[PDB]
Amino acid sequence: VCLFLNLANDPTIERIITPRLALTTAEFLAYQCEKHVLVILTDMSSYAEALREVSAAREEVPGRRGFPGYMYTDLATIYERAGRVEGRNGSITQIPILTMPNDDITHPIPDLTGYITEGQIYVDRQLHNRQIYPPINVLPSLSRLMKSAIGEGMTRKDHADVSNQLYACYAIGKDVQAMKAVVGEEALTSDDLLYLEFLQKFEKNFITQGPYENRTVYETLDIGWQLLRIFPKEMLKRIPQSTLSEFYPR
Amino acid sequence: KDRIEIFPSRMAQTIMKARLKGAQTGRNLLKKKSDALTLRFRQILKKIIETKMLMGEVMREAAFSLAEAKFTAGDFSTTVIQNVNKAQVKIRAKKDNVAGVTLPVFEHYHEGTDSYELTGLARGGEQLAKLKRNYAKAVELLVELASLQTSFVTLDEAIKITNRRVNAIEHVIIPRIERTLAYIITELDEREREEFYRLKKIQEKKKIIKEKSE
Amino acid sequence: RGKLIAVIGDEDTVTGFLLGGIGELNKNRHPNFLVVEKDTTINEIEDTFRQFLNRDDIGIILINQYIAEMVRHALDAHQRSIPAVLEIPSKEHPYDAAKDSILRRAKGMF
Amino acid sequence: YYDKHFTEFVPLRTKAKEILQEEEDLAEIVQLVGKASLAETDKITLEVAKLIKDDFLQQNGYTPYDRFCPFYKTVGMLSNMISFYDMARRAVETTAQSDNKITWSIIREHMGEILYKLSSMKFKDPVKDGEAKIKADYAQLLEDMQNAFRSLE
Amino acid sequence: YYDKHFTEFVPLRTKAKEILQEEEDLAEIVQLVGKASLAETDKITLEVAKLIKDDFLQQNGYTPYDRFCPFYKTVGMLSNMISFYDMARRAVETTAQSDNKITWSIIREHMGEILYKLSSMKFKDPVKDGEAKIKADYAQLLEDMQNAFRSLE
Repeated sequence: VCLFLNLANDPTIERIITPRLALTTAEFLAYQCEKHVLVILTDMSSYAEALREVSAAREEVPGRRGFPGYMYTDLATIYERAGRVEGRNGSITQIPILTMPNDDITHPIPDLTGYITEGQIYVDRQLHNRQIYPPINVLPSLSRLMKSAIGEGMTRKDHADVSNQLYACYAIGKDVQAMKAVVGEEALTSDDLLYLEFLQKFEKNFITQGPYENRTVYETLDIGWQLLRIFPKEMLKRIPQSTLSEFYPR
Repeated sequence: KDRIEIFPSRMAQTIMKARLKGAQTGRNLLKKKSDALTLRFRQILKKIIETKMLMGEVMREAAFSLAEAKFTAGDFSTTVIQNVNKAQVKIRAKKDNVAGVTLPVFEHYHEGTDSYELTGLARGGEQLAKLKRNYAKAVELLVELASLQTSFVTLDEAIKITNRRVNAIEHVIIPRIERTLAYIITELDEREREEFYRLKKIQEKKKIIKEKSE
Repeated sequence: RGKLIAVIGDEDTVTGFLLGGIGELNKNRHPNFLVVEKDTTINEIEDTFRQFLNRDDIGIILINQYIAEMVRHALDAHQRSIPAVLEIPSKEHPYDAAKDSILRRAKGMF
Repeated sequence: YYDKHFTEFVPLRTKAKEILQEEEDLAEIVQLVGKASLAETDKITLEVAKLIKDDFLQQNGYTPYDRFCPFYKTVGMLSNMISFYDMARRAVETTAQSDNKITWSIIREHMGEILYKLSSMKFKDPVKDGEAKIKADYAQLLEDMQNAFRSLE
Repeated sequence: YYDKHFTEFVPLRTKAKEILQEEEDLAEIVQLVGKASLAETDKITLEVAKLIKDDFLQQNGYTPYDRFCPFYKTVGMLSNMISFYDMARRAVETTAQSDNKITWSIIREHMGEILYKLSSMKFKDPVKDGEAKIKADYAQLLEDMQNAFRSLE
């Protein structure tokens, strides 16, 4: 790990170069030394605030919601210094982390960021108040590149199938839970109860992890199957029969 | 009317967005209530259609059986009508918690008090016994029949009331919230512009003052 | 215990049900039924129907279809749930179908 | 600190947060459906959460009893209210799908004086009354609740 | 001024405002309910309020009869509209608890000619028909209404 700390009481201009130094290092390590670098930029919202201060120092007229008119290209300047390059075995990835002012995803900071990034993780509040860690809500999250990240030769054959089925099962379980609140437990059928059981055990076993348990991709998929084997084969509509026959039993 | 008439502000944006989310959630939860009531209604519709038809056929058999009892006994109806004191069958009220709405249903209750023993006319006891059984069946069907009908009427009112509320959210309340929110957003951008104008002129006036000093 | 079933109908209809074990006298010696003969008038049927609606111990009332036609205004005028009223075919009148409350409530049924 | 001195606070804190959040979600639907359909556990959450909101999270800071509530007392109050929650939840879920089904209404009628005592805990008045006694008094409430459910089950 | 020259104007002005405000208070909820929960006294407000809105508050300024509305005519025709309101509201208030309630549908069919005449009251052409004819016409309609209620109630 190469760690850069720019403190809240440190010079606000230094906060602007900090992510530039982090990426400058990442580019050296990744592309010149043939290795894969994960770059984590924490509290880009604090960067954006420092950037607005620099704009004021230049006596520039503020743009939308007080931010510089060039905030778009400035964020792209940082964000896009990543990815793979031809002829070299290194790479840079990024996980920018952004605080949503007033918890409004419409705010220019998460809006201008998301508009030029590929999907989102999206951490919720309800999951936190329910004392679930990590508090990540899988329904509003998206990784547009997951289709290329996973599959035979990269993770496991069934990766894509387990993900798609779990997503549908969780979304349905939430839908059944909403129904339960209206009609009661006795008004539910057997399939609805399976989706309710999945929802409760999915969050408790699959999503809830703890900060010191490291679950590799293969254990994560195996845990997924433990949740999927709640259902009989006929209800797992999004998993091809070939995948079920190999992985479903046992 | 067209808007909730909340003065444009960032505070209004937060309230309207939360209000919109609430209205949308209520719409979906009430829609689920309606769907649950509709399924039971439709299942109850089929049950009532099966019952009413059967009731006809059962009365056809009971009426014939009565004629048979009459053939043997002669005029037993007079004794039965005059000599009445206690019932063997009574009906208990039960509640059917079909959803948030609770519907009244009747339930057959076989209280057990013995019926009149009649062998006085031609001793036609076997025909009277078959006749009792034929009507006993009719009584149980009719109880179910009413019970289904009462729960059904209460549910049909429940469906129309729930659907009317859902329709109002969709056609009256949300459109109005969305118009209010769009109004707020537009007016706030208008305020941003006039602030931009003033700040730009301030920057230009400062540059003009600086030129004069040179 | 809870509720009794009252019957307003012809001689055979009432007799059959009474043998069916349904129907009894109240503590005031009133009967929860009426036998409707050719000499029975409209006021007697209507007043009886109303009183059954005014009794808290009755509820389901069983009436012959031809009778419901005679005092039809009273059966549509009162819309509640205690007085669930079922209309049945008499020994000679044919099977009911038309003017049935349920067939009217539901526009998807025969 | 909490695990060193108390060992009980951290897990009580976790459960307290779960109950308050569960109540908000149940409140959203109850305002819509009027409690027409609730699980027995859901009814307990709503009523214990009201116990918490009114008799734990609410205090008159101008009274001798609530001018300052010492931490040992704050955790004492929460410990008993959650202990009630777990015992009430166990009783209704343990006897569920059986003959002698226990519900909250049955619990309130069986051990109603327990809720009276729980709602009165804010009044033990520290400094006027002693620390050792207040802790002993809260222990008595826990013992009474435990015996109340034993006789109910 | 009004007390010196008219007297009747002020209580009529107040009643008219109360009717219009009550109608607005109802319209807000009626749009959502569908006119299902309305009492007979409320339907009278809603329909008389319509009477006021369509015939009293609006006028076509490019006609020989609405080009000018002398004040005495405005208060004259308002008196009749309010007098109808009071007679219709009393008619139901004194009968709703009896063995025959005068609902809107009964008064509407019995007095349908009055409701049309009330709407025609604007078409008086003060230039062709002077004060004497307008007052006599308005007075006659008031008597006609009063007689209709006597035969109705």
